[PDB]
Amino acid sequence: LYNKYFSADRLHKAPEILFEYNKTKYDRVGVRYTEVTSKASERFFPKSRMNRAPVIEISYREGAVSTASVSLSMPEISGPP
Amino acid sequence: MLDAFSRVVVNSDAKAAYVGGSDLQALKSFIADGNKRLDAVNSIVSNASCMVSDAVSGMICENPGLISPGGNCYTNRRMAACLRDGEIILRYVSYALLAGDASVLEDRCLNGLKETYIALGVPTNSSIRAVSIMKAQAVAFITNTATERKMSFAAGDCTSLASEVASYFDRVGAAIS
Amino acid sequence: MLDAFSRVVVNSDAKAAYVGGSDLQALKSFIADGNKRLDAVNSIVSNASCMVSDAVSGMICENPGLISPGGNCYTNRRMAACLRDGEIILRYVSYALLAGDASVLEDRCLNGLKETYIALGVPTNSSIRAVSIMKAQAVAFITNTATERKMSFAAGDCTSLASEVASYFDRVGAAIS
Ligand SMILES: *C(=C)C1=C(C)[C@@H](Cc2[nH]c(/C=C3N=C(/C=C4\NC(=O)[C@H](C)[C@H]4[C@@H](*)C)C(C)=C\3CCC(=O)O)c(CCC(=O)O)c2C)NC1=O
Ligand SMILES: *[C@@H](C)[C@H]1/C(=C/C2=NC(=C\c3[nH]c(C[C@H]4NC(=O)C(C=C)=C4C)c(C)c3CCC(=O)O)/C(CCC(=O)O)=C2C)NC(=O)[C@@H]1C
Ligand SMILES: *[C@@H](C)[C@H]1/C(=C/C2=NC(=C\c3[nH]c(C[C@H]4NC(=O)C(C=C)=C4C)c(C)c3CCC(=O)O)/C(CCC(=O)O)=C2C)NC(=O)[C@@H]1C
Ligand SMILES: *[C@@H](C)[C@H]1/C(=C/C2=NC(=C\c3[nH]c(C[C@H]4NC(=O)C(C=C)=C4C)c(C)c3CCC(=O)O)/C(CCC(=O)O)=C2C)NC(=O)[C@@H]1C
Ligand SMILES: *[C@H](C)[C@H]1/C(=C/C2=NC(=C\c3[nH]c(C[C@H]4NC(=O)C(C=C)=C4C)c(C)c3CCC(=O)O)/C(CCC(=O)O)=C2C)NC(=O)[C@@H]1C
Ligand SMILES: C=CC1=C(C)[C@@H](Cc2[nH]c(/C=C3N=C(/C=C4\NC(=O)[C@H](C)[C@H]4CC)C(C)=C\3CCC(=O)O)c(CCC(=O)O)c2C)NC1=O
Repeated sequence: LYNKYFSADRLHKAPEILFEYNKTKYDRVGVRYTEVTSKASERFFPKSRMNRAPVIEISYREGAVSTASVSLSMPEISGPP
Repeated sequence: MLDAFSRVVVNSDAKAAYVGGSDLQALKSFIADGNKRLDAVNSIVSNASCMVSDAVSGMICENPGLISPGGNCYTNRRMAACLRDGEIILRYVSYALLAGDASVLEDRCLNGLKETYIALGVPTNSSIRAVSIMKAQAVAFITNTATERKMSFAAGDCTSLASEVASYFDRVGAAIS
Repeated sequence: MLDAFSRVVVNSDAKAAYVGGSDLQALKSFIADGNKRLDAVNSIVSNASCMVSDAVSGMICENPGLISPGGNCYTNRRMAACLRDGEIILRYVSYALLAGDASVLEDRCLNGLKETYIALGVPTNSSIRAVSIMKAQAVAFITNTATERKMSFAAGDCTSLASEVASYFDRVGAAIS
């Protein structure tokens, strides 16, 4: 029993803080109230980093080494069936 | 303008409110070192998920009995719950740093938390260790002295804001001790 | 160039790095055998979707219970999550090959993976088989010995790089065993 302090109507709700910042005229700061949602796996895989991996993209053609480029990114990924 | 931020929490309605232009200029004029304060808050919220997960796991690796049978992090339900509490406490502390005012954290989060923990059987000693790891993380990001990640800031001194988050974390342990 | 690639991984920001000819010559001056190392990486990432699907399909034809009711590849949601993890693992192994260093694979992918799979009920022995098929695939592409696809390279010996991908795939099984 904890219903004195944390009632089930308000239980597990916490503020959120938001930034629309780029060093631009229309930049803002935002707040909202929200329910905190999380799952047991997160100790090693926080929600900010989870399900990201390194895509590597390389461009080349035989003897055209002056044109060559390599790129790295890490978006979220969905294995194709 | 800070009363508009407080209004949201007063209503608890989950509808977003935003400030810019003259309203954000009034906020930065009203709350001390706003320019450096907003970067200090941004440094925490940009890292908040990794902070909570590392701290919560940091309390478990030092005290593995928490995840043994009958331990208070045993089973996935309790583990998701703990990681959740970590995000809830960091949330109110990040908003107390934004306001420069601990009262939101005290009134809405720490009020009754000790008795709640005792009634649930949540170990307060281990809870204080998770909070103390988040204290060290936040101080490192605010001073940009974290060894695992550098962020971008204009040059200056931010010691007061770091010593400011220090006390706000310290209030959590002081409430639950 | 190297610092930007490192900051992409450190930030986890999902924004792509891009490089000129003078930048590429600087990274190739840092890397060992970049010319052959970049063709070896290119041979994997040109085939990565075909690799993951074939490896997961192979794990299933050797263990059909994975796709029976109560099987850990049963329902489309689980099948897609399993192909997501096959691609994750293969992507991290590719970056360890580009880096000439296991640390990124160990630190961001393999640390905590065993505990997470045990907590989820993901079968680690079946995971090791899927990874072992991806090892055989990658060794074949790097040496240009694949039976159904040929790739174009300047003539020479690439046995050291093949031995290199083998060691990184073996680290995955060693972590989750
Ligand atoms: C189940 C009935 C079952 C499978 C499904 C399949 C799984 C499997 N795959 C290999 C080896 C390779 N698979 C390769 C994949 C591809 N080859 C291509 O040319 C394209 C681009 C790509 C997608 C189709 C490759 C390259 C190899 C290695 C070289 C080769 O050509 O053979 C294995 C063998 C692994 C081992 O040695 O244990 C397996 C099991 N086989 C099944 O039985
Ligand atoms: C996610 C990676 C974040 C991030 C987090 C940081 N953690 C920092 C410090 C820190 N974390 C722990 C827990 C850890 N130590 C243990 O012994 C165990 C179990 C084996 C764990 C999991 C501790 C104890 C500490 C040290 C706190 C202290 O006592 O001072 C930290 C600050 C490090 C520093 O000062 O350089 C950070 C920022 N870091 C990131 O960059 C991402 C976003
Ligand atoms: C300690 C917390 C930090 C640090 C902070 C500093 N920030 C400084 C200036 C500055 N920062 C911002 C961004 C901030 N203001 C906003 O309005 C918003 C969001 C809408 C944010 C996120 C601004 C605009 C400025 C003002 C200067 C500028 O135009 O860039 C600053 C310098 C203060 C000064 O003017 O003397 C500091 C010290 N710096 C540090 O080194 C640690 C890590
Ligand atoms: C093992 C992986 C292969 C094999 C590879 C060889 N490639 C050789 C030369 C070579 N490769 C590239 C392309 C590569 N370098 C880059 O900078 C980029 C993209 C950014 C890529 C994809 C170049 C430019 C060259 C130079 C010669 C040319 O193609 O004009 C090579 C010769 C030795 C060396 O240069 O290190 C080999 C052995 N060869 C094989 O037979 C297996 C299958
Ligand atoms: C396929 C080869 C396996 C299999 C895999 C499944 N994994 C499931 C969930 C899951 N996997 C991870 C790890 C993944 N996320 C990361 O961030 C990284 C690395 C940076 C990795 C490697 C996570 C975190 C999760 C849980 C969270 C989520 O799914 O987003 C899963 C679903 C479990 C469930 O239904 O709860 C499956 C099926 N399953 C198999 O049968 C083979 C052996
Ligand atoms: C507004 C503020 C606010 C909070 C601060 C939290 C406080 C809070 N936490 C839990 C609930 C819990 N809290 C924990 C926390 C932990 N377990 C450990 O072993 C660690 C020491 C610690 C994390 C660091 C756990 C594991 C539960 C689950 C208890 C249970 O299931 O009985 C609950 C009760 C939910 C329930 O069990 O039904 C509440 C009210 N919620 C809020 O609304």
